[PDB]
Amino acid sequence: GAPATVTEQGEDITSKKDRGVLKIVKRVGNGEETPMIGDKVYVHYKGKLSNGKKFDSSHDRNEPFVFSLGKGQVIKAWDIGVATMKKGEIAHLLIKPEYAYGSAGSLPKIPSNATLFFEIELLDFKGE
Ligand SMILES: COc1cc2cc(OC)c1OCCCOC[C@@H](C)OC(=O)[C@@H]1CCCCN1C(=O)[C@H]2C1CCCCC1
Repeated sequence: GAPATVTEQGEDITSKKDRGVLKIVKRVGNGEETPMIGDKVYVHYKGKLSNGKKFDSSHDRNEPFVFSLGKGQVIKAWDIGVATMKKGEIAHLLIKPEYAYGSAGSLPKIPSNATLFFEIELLDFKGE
Protein backbone atom coordinates (compact mmCIF):
# COMPACT_ATOMS: atom_id res chain seq x y z
CA GLY A 1 0.00 0.00 0.00
CA ALA A 2 0.63 3.69 0.03
CA PRO A 3 2.93 3.73 3.14
CA ALA A 4 5.26 1.04 1.73
CA THR A 5 5.35 2.79 -1.67
CA VAL A 6 6.50 5.96 0.10
CA THR A 7 9.27 4.11 2.00
CA GLU A 8 10.56 2.70 -1.28
CA GLN A 9 10.10 5.70 -3.62
CA GLY A 10 9.56 8.82 -1.49
CA GLU A 11 11.94 11.82 -1.50
CA ASP A 12 13.63 12.72 1.81
CA ILE A 13 12.61 16.35 2.35
CA THR A 14 14.38 16.71 5.77
CA SER A 15 17.29 19.15 6.27
CA LYS A 16 19.15 16.48 8.17
CA LYS A 17 18.52 13.85 5.45
CA ASP A 18 17.37 11.38 8.10
CA ARG A 19 14.38 10.07 6.09
CA GLY A 20 12.18 11.49 8.83
CA VAL A 21 9.73 12.93 6.29
CA LEU A 22 9.26 11.08 2.97
CA LYS A 23 7.11 12.55 0.21
CA ILE A 24 5.59 11.54 -3.09
CA VAL A 25 3.71 14.00 -5.28
CA LYS A 26 0.51 12.30 -6.36
CA ARG A 27 -1.20 15.12 -8.30
CA VAL A 28 0.75 18.12 -9.59
CA GLY A 29 -0.50 21.56 -8.40
CA ASN A 30 -0.40 25.00 -10.11
CA GLY A 31 1.74 28.14 -9.96
CA GLU A 32 5.12 27.98 -8.24
CA GLU A 33 4.46 29.89 -5.03
CA THR A 34 4.62 27.48 -2.09
CA PRO A 35 3.53 28.49 1.43
CA MET A 36 6.00 30.55 3.48
CA ILE A 37 6.21 30.37 7.27
CA GLY A 38 3.32 32.35 8.77
CA ASP A 39 0.96 31.65 5.81
CA LYS A 40 -2.69 30.70 6.58
CA VAL A 41 -2.95 27.27 4.91
CA TYR A 42 -6.03 25.28 3.79
CA VAL A 43 -5.97 21.52 3.24
CA HIS A 44 -7.96 18.35 3.01
CA TYR A 45 -6.21 15.27 4.40
CA LYS A 46 -6.68 11.59 5.18
CA GLY A 47 -4.23 10.24 7.77
CA LYS A 48 -3.50 7.07 9.77
CA LEU A 49 -0.89 5.25 11.79
CA SER A 50 1.49 3.38 9.51
CA ASN A 51 0.23 0.25 11.36
CA GLY A 52 -3.22 0.91 9.71
CA LYS A 53 -4.61 0.91 13.27
CA LYS A 54 -6.23 4.45 13.68
CA PHE A 55 -7.54 6.49 10.71
CA ASP A 56 -8.57 10.18 10.46
CA SER A 57 -10.03 12.55 7.86
CA SER A 58 -10.76 16.24 7.43
CA HIS A 59 -13.88 14.89 5.62
CA ASP A 60 -15.02 13.54 9.01
CA ARG A 61 -15.40 17.22 10.15
CA ASN A 62 -17.15 18.13 6.79
CA GLU A 63 -14.70 21.09 6.31
CA PRO A 64 -11.08 21.98 5.31
CA PHE A 65 -8.31 21.83 7.94
CA VAL A 66 -6.80 25.25 8.49
CA PHE A 67 -3.53 26.16 10.24
CA SER A 68 -0.73 28.74 10.19
CA LEU A 69 2.42 27.19 8.85
CA GLY A 70 5.42 27.03 11.19
CA LYS A 71 3.39 28.33 14.19
CA GLY A 72 3.60 25.01 16.11
CA GLN A 73 -0.09 24.21 15.37
CA VAL A 74 0.70 20.92 13.63
CA ILE A 75 3.49 18.35 13.86
CA LYS A 76 6.97 19.36 12.54
CA ALA A 77 6.47 17.11 9.47
CA TRP A 78 3.46 19.11 8.36
CA ASP A 79 5.36 22.40 8.68
CA ILE A 80 8.11 20.81 6.61
CA GLY A 81 6.02 18.97 4.04
CA VAL A 82 3.18 21.39 3.36
CA ALA A 83 5.83 24.11 2.77
CA THR A 84 7.04 22.10 -0.28
CA MET A 85 3.59 21.87 -1.89
CA LYS A 86 1.89 23.94 -4.62
CA LYS A 87 -1.73 25.01 -4.65
CA GLY A 88 -3.82 22.08 -5.87
CA GLU A 89 -1.15 19.45 -5.20
CA ILE A 90 -1.87 16.13 -3.54
CA ALA A 91 1.06 14.51 -1.78
CA HIS A 92 1.75 11.44 0.31
CA LEU A 93 3.88 11.82 3.44
CA LEU A 94 5.40 9.08 5.60
CA ILE A 95 6.73 10.45 8.88
CA LYS A 96 9.04 9.01 11.57
CA PRO A 97 8.17 9.69 15.24
CA GLU A 98 10.82 12.40 15.58
CA TYR A 99 8.82 14.60 13.16
CA ALA A 100 5.49 13.78 14.77
CA TYR A 101 4.67 12.85 18.41
CA GLY A 102 8.00 11.27 19.43
CA SER A 103 8.57 8.72 22.10
CA ALA A 104 5.96 10.42 24.30
CA GLY A 105 3.19 9.86 21.75
CA SER A 106 -0.22 11.49 22.27
CA LEU A 107 -2.55 8.97 23.85
CA PRO A 108 -5.05 7.75 23.36
CA LYS A 109 -4.86 8.66 19.66
CA ILE A 110 -1.14 8.26 19.08
CA PRO A 111 1.14 5.70 20.73
CA SER A 112 4.81 6.07 21.57
CA ASN A 113 7.26 5.95 18.67
CA ALA A 114 4.51 5.99 15.98
CA THR A 115 5.15 6.28 12.27
CA LEU A 116 2.34 8.25 10.50
CA PHE A 117 0.98 8.36 6.92
CA PHE A 118 -0.99 11.24 5.35
CA GLU A 119 -2.49 12.13 2.04
CA ILE A 120 -2.66 15.95 1.84
CA GLU A 121 -4.38 18.15 -0.74
CA LEU A 122 -3.26 21.79 -0.59
CA LEU A 123 -6.37 23.84 -1.28
CA ASP A 124 -5.08 27.33 -0.68
CA PHE A 125 -2.78 29.62 1.32
CA LYS A 126 -2.92 33.35 2.19
CA GLY A 127 -0.25 35.69 3.69
CA GLU A 128 -0.72 36.59 7.42
C1 LIG B 1 -2.93 14.24 18.50
O1 LIG B 1 -4.27 14.67 18.30
C2 LIG B 1 -4.82 14.55 17.05
C3 LIG B 1 -4.17 14.10 15.92
C4 LIG B 1 -4.82 14.07 14.70
C5 LIG B 1 -6.14 14.48 14.62
C6 LIG B 1 -6.78 15.00 15.72
O2 LIG B 1 -8.04 15.52 15.73
C7 LIG B 1 -8.75 15.69 14.51
C8 LIG B 1 -6.12 15.04 16.95
O3 LIG B 1 -6.67 15.54 18.12
C9 LIG B 1 -7.21 16.86 18.20
C10 LIG B 1 -6.20 17.93 18.11
C11 LIG B 1 -6.31 18.73 16.83
O4 LIG B 1 -4.94 18.95 16.45
C12 LIG B 1 -4.28 18.04 15.60
C13 LIG B 1 -2.80 18.34 15.49
C14 LIG B 1 -1.91 18.04 16.69
O5 LIG B 1 -2.57 17.33 14.48
C15 LIG B 1 -1.50 17.32 13.72
O6 LIG B 1 -0.58 18.03 13.91
C16 LIG B 1 -1.63 16.32 12.58
C17 LIG B 1 -1.55 17.10 11.27
C18 LIG B 1 -2.83 17.88 11.00
C19 LIG B 1 -3.93 16.88 10.85
C20 LIG B 1 -4.14 16.11 12.19
N1 LIG B 1 -2.87 15.50 12.67
C21 LIG B 1 -2.84 14.29 13.27
O7 LIG B 1 -1.76 13.84 13.72
C22 LIG B 1 -4.12 13.48 13.47
C23 LIG B 1 -3.77 11.96 13.62
C24 LIG B 1 -3.41 11.31 12.28
C25 LIG B 1 -3.06 9.84 12.42
C26 LIG B 1 -4.30 9.11 12.89
C27 LIG B 1 -4.74 9.66 14.24
C28 LIG B 1 -4.93 11.18 14.25
